[PDB]
Amino acid sequence: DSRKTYTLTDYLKNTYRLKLYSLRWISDHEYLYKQENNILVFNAEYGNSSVFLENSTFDEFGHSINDYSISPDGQFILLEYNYVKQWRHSYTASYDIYDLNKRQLITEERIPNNTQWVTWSPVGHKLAYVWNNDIYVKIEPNLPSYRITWTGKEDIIYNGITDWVYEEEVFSAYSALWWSPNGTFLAYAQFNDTEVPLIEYSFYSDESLQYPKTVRVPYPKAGAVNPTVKFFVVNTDSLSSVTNATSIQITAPASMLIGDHYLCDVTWATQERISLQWLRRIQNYSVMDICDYDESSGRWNCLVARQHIEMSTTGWVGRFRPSEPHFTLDGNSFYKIISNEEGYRHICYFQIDKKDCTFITKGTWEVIGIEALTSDYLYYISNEYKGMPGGRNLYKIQLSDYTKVTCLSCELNPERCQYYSVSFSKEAKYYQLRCSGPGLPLYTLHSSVNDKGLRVLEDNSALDKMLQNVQMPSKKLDFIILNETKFWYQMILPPHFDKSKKYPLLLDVYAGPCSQKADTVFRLNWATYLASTENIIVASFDGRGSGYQGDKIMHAINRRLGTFEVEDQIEAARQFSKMGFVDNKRIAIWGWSYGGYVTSMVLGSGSGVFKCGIAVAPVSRWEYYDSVYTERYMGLPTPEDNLDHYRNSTVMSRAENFKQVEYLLIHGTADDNVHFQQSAQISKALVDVGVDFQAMWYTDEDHGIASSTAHQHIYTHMSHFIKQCFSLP
Amino acid sequence: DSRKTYTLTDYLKNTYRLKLYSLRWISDHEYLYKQENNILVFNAEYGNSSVFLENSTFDEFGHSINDYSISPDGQFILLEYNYVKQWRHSYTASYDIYDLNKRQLITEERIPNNTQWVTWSPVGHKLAYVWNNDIYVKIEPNLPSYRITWTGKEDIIYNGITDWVYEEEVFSAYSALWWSPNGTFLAYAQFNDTEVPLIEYSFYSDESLQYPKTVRVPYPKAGAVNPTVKFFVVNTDSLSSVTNATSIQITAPASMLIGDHYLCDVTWATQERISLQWLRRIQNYSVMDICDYDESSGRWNCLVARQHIEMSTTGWVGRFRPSEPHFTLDGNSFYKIISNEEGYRHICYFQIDKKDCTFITKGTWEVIGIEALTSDYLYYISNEYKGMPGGRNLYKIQLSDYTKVTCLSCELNPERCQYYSVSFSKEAKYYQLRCSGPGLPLYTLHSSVNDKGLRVLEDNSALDKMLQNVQMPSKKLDFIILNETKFWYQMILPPHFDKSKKYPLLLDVYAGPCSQKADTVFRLNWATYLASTENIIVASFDGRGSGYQGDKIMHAINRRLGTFEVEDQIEAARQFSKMGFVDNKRIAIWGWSYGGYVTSMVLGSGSGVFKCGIAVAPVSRWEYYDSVYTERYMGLPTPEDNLDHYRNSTVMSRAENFKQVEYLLIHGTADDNVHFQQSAQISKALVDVGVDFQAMWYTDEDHGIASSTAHQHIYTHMSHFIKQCFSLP
Ligand SMILES: O=C([C@@H]1C[C@H](N2CCN(c3cc(C(F)(F)F)nc4ccccc34)CC2)CN1)N1CCSC1
Ligand SMILES: O=C([C@@H]1C[C@H](N2CCN(c3cc(C(F)(F)F)nc4ccccc34)CC2)CN1)N1CCSC1
Ligand SMILES: *[C@@H]1O[C@H](CO)[C@@H](O[C@@H]2O[C@H](CO)[C@@H](O)[C@H](O)[C@H]2NC(C)=O)[C@H](O)[C@H]1NC(C)=O
Ligand SMILES: *[C@@H]1O[C@H](CO)[C@@H](O[C@@H]2O[C@H](CO)[C@@H](O)[C@H](O)[C@H]2NC(C)=O)[C@H](O)[C@H]1NC(C)=O
Ligand SMILES: *[C@@H]1O[C@H](CO)[C@@H](O[C@@H]2O[C@H](CO)[C@@H](O)[C@H](O)[C@H]2NC(C)=O)[C@H](O)[C@H]1NC(C)=O
Ligand SMILES: *[C@@H]1O[C@H](CO)[C@@H](O[C@@H]2O[C@H](CO)[C@@H](O)[C@H](O)[C@H]2NC(C)=O)[C@H](O)[C@H]1NC(C)=O
Ligand SMILES: *[C@@H]1O[C@H](CO)[C@@H](O[C@@H]2O[C@H](CO)[C@@H](O)[C@H](O)[C@H]2NC(C)=O)[C@H](O)[C@H]1NC(C)=O
Ligand SMILES: *[C@@H]1O[C@H](CO)[C@@H](O)[C@H](O)[C@H]1NC(C)=O
Ligand SMILES: *[C@@H]1O[C@H](CO)[C@@H](O)[C@H](O)[C@H]1NC(C)=O
Ligand SMILES: *[C@@H]1O[C@H](CO)[C@@H](O)[C@H](O)[C@H]1NC(C)=O
Ligand SMILES: *[C@@H]1O[C@H](CO)[C@@H](O)[C@H](O)[C@H]1NC(C)=O
Ligand SMILES: *[C@@H]1O[C@H](CO)[C@@H](O)[C@H](O)[C@H]1NC(C)=O
Ligand SMILES: *[C@@H]1O[C@H](CO)[C@@H](O)[C@H](O)[C@H]1NC(C)=O
Ligand SMILES: *[C@@H]1O[C@H](CO)[C@@H](O)[C@H](O)[C@H]1NC(C)=O
Repeated sequence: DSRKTYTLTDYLKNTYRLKLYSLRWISDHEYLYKQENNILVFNAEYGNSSVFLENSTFDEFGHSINDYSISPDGQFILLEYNYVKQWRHSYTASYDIYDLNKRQLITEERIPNNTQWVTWSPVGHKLAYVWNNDIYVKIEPNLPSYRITWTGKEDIIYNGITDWVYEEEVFSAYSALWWSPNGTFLAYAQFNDTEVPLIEYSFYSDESLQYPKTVRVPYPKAGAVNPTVKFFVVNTDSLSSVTNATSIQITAPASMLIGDHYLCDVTWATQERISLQWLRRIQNYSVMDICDYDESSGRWNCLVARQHIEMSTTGWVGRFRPSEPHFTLDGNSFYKIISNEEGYRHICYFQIDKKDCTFITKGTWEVIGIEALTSDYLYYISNEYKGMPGGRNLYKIQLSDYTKVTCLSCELNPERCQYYSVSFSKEAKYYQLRCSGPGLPLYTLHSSVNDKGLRVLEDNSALDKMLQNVQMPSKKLDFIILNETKFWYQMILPPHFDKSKKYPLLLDVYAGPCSQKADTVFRLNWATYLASTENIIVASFDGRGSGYQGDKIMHAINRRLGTFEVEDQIEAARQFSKMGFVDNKRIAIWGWSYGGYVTSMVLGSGSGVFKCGIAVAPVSRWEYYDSVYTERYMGLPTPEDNLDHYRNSTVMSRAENFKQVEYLLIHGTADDNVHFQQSAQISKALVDVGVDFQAMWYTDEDHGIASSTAHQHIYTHMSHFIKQCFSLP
Repeated sequence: DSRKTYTLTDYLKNTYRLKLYSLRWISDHEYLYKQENNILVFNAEYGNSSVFLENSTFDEFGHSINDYSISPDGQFILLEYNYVKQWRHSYTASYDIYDLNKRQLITEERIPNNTQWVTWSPVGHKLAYVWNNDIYVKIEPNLPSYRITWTGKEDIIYNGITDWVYEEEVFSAYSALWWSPNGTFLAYAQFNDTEVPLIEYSFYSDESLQYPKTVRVPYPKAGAVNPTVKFFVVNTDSLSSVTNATSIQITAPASMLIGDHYLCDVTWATQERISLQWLRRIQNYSVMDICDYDESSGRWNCLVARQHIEMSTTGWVGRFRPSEPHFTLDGNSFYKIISNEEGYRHICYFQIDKKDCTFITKGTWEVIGIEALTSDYLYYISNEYKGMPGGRNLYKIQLSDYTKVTCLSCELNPERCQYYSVSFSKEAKYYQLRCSGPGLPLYTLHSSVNDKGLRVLEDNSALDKMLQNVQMPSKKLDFIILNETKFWYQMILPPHFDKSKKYPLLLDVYAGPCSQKADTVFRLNWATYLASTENIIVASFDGRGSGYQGDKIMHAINRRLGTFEVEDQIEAARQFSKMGFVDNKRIAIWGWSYGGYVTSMVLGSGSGVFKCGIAVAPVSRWEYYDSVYTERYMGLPTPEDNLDHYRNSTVMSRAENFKQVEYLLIHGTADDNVHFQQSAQISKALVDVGVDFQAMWYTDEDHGIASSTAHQHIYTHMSHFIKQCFSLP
């Protein structure tokens, strides 16, 4: 073979680019798609298009447009510019509204600058936005706003938006407002961070900044004071009739009010029925209320006969939180993924006023998500196919006959496609399938009426051609047996892989609770280069604590982070040695985030298995990480709860053992998530026992170390480190 | 040669210690010397001693005693404990006073905890101390203290102590209190930092600290708002229990009050005469006031006819600040080191009420300091001897006949001893000479009347014996000529140095204004180990900007930091690389603090001379460093003054040029002096141009990186880096 390899520069410079097909459904029949900067509208049934918005229309706008969104009625477009990222989901921007009829910009009563969130109503063209921590509503795009809240206060009171921990850990979103289905009501949460302690760290900014700024963020670490929450619903139809429309509070159940709790789900069921899920700070007890608008009293009442309890004896509730309900049209019943009697997550069907649900799926595999629901069918994604927990397929279950389950994606191309997600049109008339591996991504359109393939949207044939002329690595996905249990692993294997030879191995680690690092996804990444160019086998293993394989495995680390998931990585590397193609003198380990923690714990174990390793932005001590995530698995760091294990599971306590390995420690100085503190404490502990190691800080980079320059820099630095570690002198 | 070399562990574990002889003169005849925790009193004439304080007298004290301070009359001893370090000189402590005649601790009216500064009066046993930024006086150690100031406010108003910049850059002391010679009056300064911006940075503390704390220090960077100053004198003999003490203000001269200024010297001339020097923020103009107490008015009057102006056309005033005056017994005249018409610093004799002074010394060499003054002789240290700038000897000049200058140390032992300092007894009847190289330190005692060498106090005989068992490096001190100017260098040369072999060379740099890195001092340091064990030549060079050779050289970098001192290091290395015994493929550079700046500027020069280098806590951009030091050399960073050169002299602008060198960048995260910011901006600039480098932060270490464990870790890591840089294929 004399083809070039996939090199570091190929990775860093995006030589071989995966083609996507990102569409946005605007109705049951049409979607928007961007072609040469034009936004086209496509007819799903026939595949024909027209130009929805010419790439030239905003040449003289005066700013770069970061994103857009069309009002559901297609009458207006929201233009987003001046994008300034905040945390993982949050950002601020400027907004203009463009009238698609008059084909003109709206110049009056503009959405203000530094707006924190904006959303169209689900029908028509009402807008709700949050600015300086208060909610505002515009019935019409050109008319004055109605103020909804007056309590907003920077870093203290948040109306309609989440604080740091709710954004990161509870909602995975910045917005905390929820329009009712036809847009009459606006529901929202209000967060109060008054007594939440602040994390503080320096931000250096451009070199022109003479004094560094101190960034200050309300952030509860494990066992600290949490934000408190309240929930309100306002009738937006009353706004133009009343001076100051009342926000009606819906209070949490008595079973939540006894202690610290969270609001963890808000889902509208009908025009006049809302469901809310609450979670106790000890995250093994959750309560769903189902609340009806009382038209005579103007209030929202939650009948206790409609209250649903969800609890767990072996772990926490949900994968990362209680699952969302999917209501039938009439709002009298719902489906929900919950853990069955054998510990497998399956769809349960509830009547809103009956406490026992009926499971509609079962087996030793799990439902991943419910994707659409029509009067006749529920569509869901699972890992059932071929008993492969790292595969994903779309299924269709007949609501009038649960024995009728059709796999819609399994057989479409079984060699190329074992991992699917899906995007349904507005009332599920059409669906886009996204195949993401093990072959090249493939995007296809389908009609729900007959489940017929309409067309291939994107097959990545250009890329397939380019890759022919490259010595690509291959991927092996398989399992090993420990204590009568299957544990899955993957290997990125060098091209021309020869089982008779001995290769250096890099164990690529995440291993957090419900993680999955062994799967059928096609990836072009650093491991691609390491296998292709450096002849390194890059392996990953899903041990105890990993997800999508039932609660027995997932909850094995309950209250005991930093134990089995760490040991099982070491055991995996031993098993890979036994396999006879691994150079036992050249086994390395690396990971980012939770993976940095595990890497560090492994390097500090004294196992003798690993020559060297790299931790990027690691957790080092559970008391340093946020409350919601940490306590879910660890409970509270108090003498009476779990303090002893909090104190027993730190990186720092294993400092002496790092004498036996080569360690590289890396962290961004402006990481708001895993604070630089965490690595600062590892380095100090290594200094204190006289261990030499390598270190790199990334000025002003956060948890993603994702700026273009820092990304290239970190992977270049890590490559040098691995090459040196593995070099035969 | 089977002798051991001087190893890294030898340096790190202090295997070979220099013996000292630290004495404290208590009168014209006697000194105190700490010996095995016992404090002995010695008679200078005979060399006999008695015990003044047994090592066991405080066996039952309950605390480890940091330090001792015996009152001038020998009646009391101040006991210092609970020492908590603050900045370079500042710290807080607790104090008890032990009555030497009652043989008991004083338990009534104790000095409070967290006392910031304490000092005995110069005669007797009064005390002045600062606590919570206010001054208190105790007339007797068991009596209630009088409160002198009431305006003390943390981080804002400082009475009798310095703020950060005055401590670091003006006074080199935390103390801002000055007793009159017999203790009648107590003069003090008051600093007001109201509008001085704060540097803020994180401190991580022990692992147990859940949230890092933010340190906030009022610290004026270049061009920022400076602290303001006021000066006061209080009569301590007329204090009342009933009414508040009255402090008399002495205001600065009009030529100072017109703009920003500093108080830079306070020196009592007589019991009733005090001199003050003030310096403009533009530090090329200073003025001395000489002020007399008016018994009639109780006021202090500074006659204009007694005002002395000192300015510079080529640079700033004084070496690091205007020099201190040395008054005669009657206070009617004084001697002061000032730059003469050739730019050489010599002793000038002033009459208090005449503008012209008379130079009493002259020549192409410099007086370093005035050490003692009697009616017949002034005693000073200079580098006159053998025309060697890096040598120091003690001289005396006959005040009746300036042609009569006698060297008192030059010929004592010219081979061993070329660098002296001196300590005189109260009326200059005796002196202790401290020889510090080129041979082993030698401490001797002398009587002034006929300059007899009375006795050897400490000759390091023991260490000499040990060192003969070790392959010690030698030192060459010599010069090169640049533009017909002599510039001095030193080389630490490996044992068995062979001029025909080729050695790698490490250039050890400081190169700050008035620095001197080429001298005759004997050192046991990191360089000793590099030469002795690793066979590396360690060179240092004193180029333009360096000290003790006149203003032509010293002021060559005026308004132009990061130019000629940087170029001259490159030029010296260039010249060294053309010597037969130097391997031009293995020349490295390193420096700390100002030396780290210069190392970085050199590595970023694109000279091609250096393979690698290490910068420890470097300055990177002059706008980040403090006002008093920076502006002394650079003026103000405004377009009207010197901003263009502030902007041209940064490390960050040279980032691209690092592509051809190996660089190690190191910095303590709690550096209050050269902020971590400075290195954070270097790393970000290197990342931005895609340059790979090595880095190390030191959690919670300051500018000295001097904790036992951090000191060992840094030197270990640097040694690995150099060894790797110098390893041959
Ligand atoms: O940053 C963090 C944590 C992780 C935590 N993540 C964990 C992964 N997580 C989730 C991942 C995925 C996947 F993958 F299926 F799509 N799906 C989710 C679906 C619903 C909710 C959460 C999901 C989203 C939130 C947020 N902060 N650290 C935790 C310890 S080390 C640093
Ligand atoms: O830390 C600093 C600066 C240096 C500055 N130093 C410079 C050296 N300096 C001085 C050194 C010496 C020597 F030599 F005779 F002993 N003697 C002095 C006699 C009187 C006053 C100052 C002196 C004491 C003050 C304090 N902060 N940086 C400057 C730029 S990089 C970091
Ligand atoms: C809309 O009604 C709210 C609710 O009463 C008003 O907010 C209150 O204002 C008073 C006085 O300023 C405060 O003491 C209360 O604490 C506020 N309550 C809340 C929930 O914010 C608000 O001012 C009204 N807006 C207008 C324009 O009248
Ligand atoms: C959206 O749903 C809301 C809530 O049901 C509707 O508002 C109600 O409309 C009915 C008319 O059939 C009235 O009986 C009630 O007085 C209304 N209730 C409230 C709270 O306003 C609303 O009409 C629906 N909107 C649209 C556009 O269909
Ligand atoms: C320390 O300095 C500040 C000025 O920096 C003084 O505060 C000023 O005092 C004047 C007169 O009383 C006021 O009119 C100003 O408003 C103050 N200025 C600022 C910026 O606050 C303060 O009095 C000084 N303190 C002492 C003890 O001298
Ligand atoms: C220290 O010197 C001061 C200042 O000269 C002395 O105080 C003066 O002493 C004279 C002579 O007795 C008095 O007449 C003056 O009125 C005093 N002046 C002031 C301002 O107090 C003081 O006595 C001396 N102290 C010692 C211990 O010698
Ligand atoms: C102190 O230094 C400043 C700055 O170099 C000198 O001010 C300069 O003086 C002349 C005019 O007399 C011009 O070259 C510049 O316009 C001035 N520069 C600035 C920045 O103002 C000043 O003369 C020096 N003082 C002394 C006594 O030498
Ligand atoms: C697609 O084709 C049909 C004609 O058969 C037409 O009615 C429809 O408007 C077209 N859609 C677009 C988006 O061009
Ligand atoms: C705009 O659209 C046309 C295709 O109709 C294309 O030629 C052009 O590249 C697009 N982008 C521009 C002009 O920036
Ligand atoms: C937020 O909580 C604090 C209690 O710590 C309370 O004083 C304050 O009024 C609350 N503000 C609200 C709910 O707007
Ligand atoms: C929730 O967790 C705590 C700690 O494990 C436990 O004491 C409590 O009983 C748990 N609840 C359930 C339902 O198991
Ligand atoms: C030293 O000896 C003399 C007598 O020769 C005596 O007066 C003096 O006190 C002694 N000094 C000390 C400090 O022991
Ligand atoms: C200093 O602290 C100790 C311990 O708290 C206390 O007992 C003592 O009285 C304090 N000293 C003074 C002078 O206040
Ligand atoms: C002295 O001055 C301070 C404030 O300036 C005052 O509080 C105190 O009472 C005064 N004491 C006397 C005795 O006048």
